Amino acid sequence: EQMRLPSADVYRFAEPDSEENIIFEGIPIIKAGTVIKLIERLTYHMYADPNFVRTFLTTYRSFCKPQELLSLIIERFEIPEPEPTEADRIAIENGDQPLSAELKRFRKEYIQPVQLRVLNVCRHWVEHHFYDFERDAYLLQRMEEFIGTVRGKAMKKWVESITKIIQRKKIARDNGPGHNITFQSSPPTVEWHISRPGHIETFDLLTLHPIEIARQLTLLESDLYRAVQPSELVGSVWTKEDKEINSPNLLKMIRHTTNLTLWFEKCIVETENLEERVAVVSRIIEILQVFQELNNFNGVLEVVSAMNSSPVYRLDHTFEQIPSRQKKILEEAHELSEDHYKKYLAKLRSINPPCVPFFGIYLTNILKTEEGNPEVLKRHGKELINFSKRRKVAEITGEIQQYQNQPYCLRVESDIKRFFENLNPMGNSMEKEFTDYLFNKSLEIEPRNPKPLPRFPKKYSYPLKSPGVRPSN
Ligand SMILES: Cc1c([C@@H](C)Nc2nc3c(c(=O)n2C2CC4(COC4)C2)CNCC3)cccc1C(F)(F)F
Repeated sequence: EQMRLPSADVYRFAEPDSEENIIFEGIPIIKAGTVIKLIERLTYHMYADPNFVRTFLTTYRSFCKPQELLSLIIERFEIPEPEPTEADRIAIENGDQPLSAELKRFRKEYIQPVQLRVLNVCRHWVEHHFYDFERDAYLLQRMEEFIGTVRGKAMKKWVESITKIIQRKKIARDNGPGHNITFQSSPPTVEWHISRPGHIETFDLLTLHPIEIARQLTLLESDLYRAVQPSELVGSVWTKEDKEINSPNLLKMIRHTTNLTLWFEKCIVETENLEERVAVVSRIIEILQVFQELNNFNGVLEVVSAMNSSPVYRLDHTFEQIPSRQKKILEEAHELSEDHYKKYLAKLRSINPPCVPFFGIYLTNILKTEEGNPEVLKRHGKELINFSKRRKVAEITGEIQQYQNQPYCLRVESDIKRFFENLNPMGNSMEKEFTDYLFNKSLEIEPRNPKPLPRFPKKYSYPLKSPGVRPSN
């Protein structure tokens, strides 16, 4: 009795499971499938599958376009009803209403179930991935068209649910971001050093207070971390040609990291006087120290990256003068990264909020997953989409997400914020050219051992003494 399901002449989502169309790894977990089998199982009539819905909608762009998805789920929804029996045909021939017994049960046990799973996909799509519709107005047109042409008593509650979500997201992106954290305790006083409040023209590494540099960079990096959406990381989309559209928050995070790291390097090697340069390196290790007190691991490893860089790491005469206890701070920070990040991961998972995780490790691990797993599995001459590959990426993005909920009890200083948002150490140079300049500047200020060490004039007119990293109170 196969003929209860609709035929392949009329419906593409009812062909049998085979080893040529679906591989699996309780609700079953799919390893690989054709897109039709993935859509079918996304909307399967016998059970709901919230883990697969979530993971599919996070990752589908690596195997299917949004417009193709919408077409496929609409096609999924439009199930053909079976032909009436000879007796039902006789009934309507006689002028009567037919009994319709199988038609009624097929509606109950197939059509309605599938259709409510399609509307659930729509709801999850608009609720958690509204960006696809912000990025494509015609996709939003199609969605609203499809949703307003869904008729029926059982469907209309969903149509409401979806329409109301679509209203909220349109209203929210019209309004923009707002202030949505009341401080749950009193934040500490903003710290100031040489630069006076408002006097932004004097803002620099040594002239702002090291505590406040570290706090304001932590607030900034916290917001950047929190703004990354999972799909920005799937498929390596931030390395592809449409990176600026598909990965905006991700690329903001990456470019911030690049600009802060290179700015630290620039501050160091452009201070040619040894003693001033020691005070600069020492101030950066103080900022590191405050990053670690805040559990901004992102900022700790940006300082580490700068201290391990080509231009900076070779500056033996500078590091000789750094106090032993600041050397120990810097050594411990480096040891976070050793052995595949062992101590980092242990500390991450044991602290209480708030923190900023190191973002670079997630990129590294996602790239390894992307490069170490095939896009397709071949079975019997057919290519199936490797869905396990996407699930493994989605699980890494879910680790990201678990820490995106950790606001700091720190007050924003708008001008210091803007100073760090507007860091541009490279200028109009390309990265490679800029880092070649940095390395050449390093060789100038501390030549390779056979050549002697010149002295260089001082460049800072204010005192080099730090105020330290203990706050007021
Ligand atoms: C501690 C320190 C650093 C840290 C960030 N780098 C560092 N530290 C350590 C290890 C290591 O391999 N590295 C560098 C060497 C590389 C490979 O080429 C760079 C990673 C190994 N285990 C013990 C700690 C940088 C500059 C000046 C110092 C200071 F002056 F304090 F000693």
